[PDB]
Amino acid sequence: KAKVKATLGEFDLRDYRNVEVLKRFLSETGKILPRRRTGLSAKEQRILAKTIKRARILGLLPFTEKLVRK
Amino acid sequence: MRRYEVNIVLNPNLDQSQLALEKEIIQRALENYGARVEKVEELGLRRLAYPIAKDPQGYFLWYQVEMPEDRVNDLARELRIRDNVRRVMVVKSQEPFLANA
Amino acid sequence: PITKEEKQKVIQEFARFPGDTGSTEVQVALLTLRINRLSEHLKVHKKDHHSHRGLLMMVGQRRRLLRYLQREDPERYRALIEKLGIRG
Amino acid sequence: KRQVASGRAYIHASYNNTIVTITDPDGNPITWSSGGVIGYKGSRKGTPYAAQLAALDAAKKAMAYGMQSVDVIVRGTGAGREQAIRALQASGLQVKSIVDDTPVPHNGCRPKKKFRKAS
RNA sequence: UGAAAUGCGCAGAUACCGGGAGGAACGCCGAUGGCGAAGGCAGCCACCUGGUCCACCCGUGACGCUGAGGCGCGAAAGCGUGGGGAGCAAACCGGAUUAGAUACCCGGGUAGUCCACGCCCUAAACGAUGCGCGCUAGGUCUCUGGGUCUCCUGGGGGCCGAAGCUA
Ligand SMILES: NC[C@@H]1O[C@H](O[C@H]2[C@@H](O)[C@H](O[C@@H]3[C@@H](O)[C@H](N)C[C@H](N)[C@H]3O[C@H]3O[C@H](CO)[C@@H](O)[C@H](O)[C@H]3N)O[C@@H]2CO)[C@H](N)[C@@H](O)[C@@H]1O
Ligand SMILES: [Mg+2]
Ligand SMILES: [Mg+2]
Ligand SMILES: [Mg+2]
Ligand SMILES: [Mg+2]
Ligand SMILES: [Mg+2]
Ligand SMILES: [Mg+2]
Ligand SMILES: [Mg+2]
Ligand SMILES: [Mg+2]
Ligand SMILES: [Mg+2]
Ligand SMILES: [Mg+2]
Ligand SMILES: [Mg+2]
Ligand SMILES: [Mg+2]
Ligand SMILES: [Mg+2]
Repeated sequence: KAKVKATLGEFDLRDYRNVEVLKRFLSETGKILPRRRTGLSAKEQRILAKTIKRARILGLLPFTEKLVRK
Repeated sequence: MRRYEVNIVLNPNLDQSQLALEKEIIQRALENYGARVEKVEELGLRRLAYPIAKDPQGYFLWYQVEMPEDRVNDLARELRIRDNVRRVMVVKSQEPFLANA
Repeated sequence: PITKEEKQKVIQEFARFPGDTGSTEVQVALLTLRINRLSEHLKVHKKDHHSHRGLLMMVGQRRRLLRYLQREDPERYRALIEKLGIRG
Repeated sequence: KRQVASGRAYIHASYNNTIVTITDPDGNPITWSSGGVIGYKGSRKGTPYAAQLAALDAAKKAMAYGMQSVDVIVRGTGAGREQAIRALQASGLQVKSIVDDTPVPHNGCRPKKKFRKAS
């Protein structure tokens, strides 16, 4: 569909507290989205996943969700 | 000293009595390990993505700090002895990598 | 680690003249520094075999430099190794 | 027995059987059925038709407790699955939501030989 | 499970919710990707630590390459001592299948798989390709530096291919 990167302005993707931003990079099942979807550079996507994994331990982001209407 | 970032998550059902007592048991430990405290933040209450310690929310501290590296694990050990202290995550500071200019 | 104040101090402390950053005497000096940090680290971390290779390379490269020196200037050789305490 | 007007339908599709269990909205089971509880035994419990009948049986037993609507929650892939769902929907019993909640390791325990195959 | 049976279940199993213990492994990210000399390395954090790339062209002044032997590393399985043991599982105990079935399938299950220390030193340890250096068209995709950032210039991973080589 349309890339998640393209729907945002600047943002520090080292920022493991900005759950508002971070959360659009997760799927409806709280799974880290692949680059095909996130629209990221390899290097960026590496840094992302790292800080997504931080948010998660902080309690700020989900490790999982359940799929609604299936 | 390296520059670090100390996230603490607290029990969301506290009152000035303990909350403020915790916050200084913290200051004592931070100080007692050599932690100068630059910036500090406190968004405080917030909705967790999954329950921590049976409870659906958490109270969020965040401290920027400079301090001696040979102790930073020791400090972290001390912080979580406490019971209303639920998550401690000490993290090296980092230049903000940004995206989309 | 080895911070550049620590390191600069070791370059001054040797260095034939002001500005000598390369050269046998300095190079051996720096290597001797790291070898010692890294010998210290493995005294505890017996299992850290990967690091231990690093050591072998450093050691050989140092031994290689000193071979060179002792051949060119047998004096400032005896001076260097005495000043650092080694290779006996 | 008690009157509960809505609660959960928990479908457990597996390649060997669908088992449908119905509960109050706190998760305590009211009734339950399976391919075995219907006539079937052995390989036939696996069928989608077995699924329909169990879904329907367990929905009937549940309307005996005056059940009106359910939150559906599916787990496992299995022949009977969308069939078990389609049953509930068309059973009188009203289906508020449907939710896949199939449990999955964040790779953890070694599988049995049969389920390693992806090795 | 092809179909079954052994097996577990009215000492109440299965499915469902709540609490607790433990062991082991880290899903998405994840790649045609990265790192390491090889073996090999994957949740997150901190400390300790090895390698390596680019820019400046500042320093030393051939200090280089290779390397019998030596020394060290060396997947799995295996061994010793002591822990640990959730799941999996040689052997083994059963159920099927079969003409038979010391197997393939199902149900159990010990060593082991896990940790520490000490052994073992093997492999389709494979790129089945010794290390180092110079030289000889390009095109295309990718990881990672620098620039005057359309394009240029390093380092690394692929694909097609000049000259040439090859049974
Ligand atoms: N995950 C921990 C790390 O693993 C390494 O080794 C340690 C651990 O992995 C290893 O296992 C620990 C053990 O500490 C402890 N006594 C029992 C505990 N169950 C184990 O836990 C750990 O290993 C197992 C392996 O799956 C799992 O629990 C989990 O992956 C991990 N938490 O034992 C080692 C020390 O007891 C490194 N030594 C170190 O970086 C750190 O302990
Ligand atoms: Mg069956
Ligand atoms: Mg439970
Ligand atoms: Mg390999
Ligand atoms: Mg020069
Ligand atoms: Mg000169
Ligand atoms: Mg070995
Ligand atoms: Mg082994
Ligand atoms: Mg043993
Ligand atoms: Mg048998
Ligand atoms: Mg078996
Ligand atoms: Mg078993
Ligand atoms: Mg090749
Ligand atoms: Mg190239």
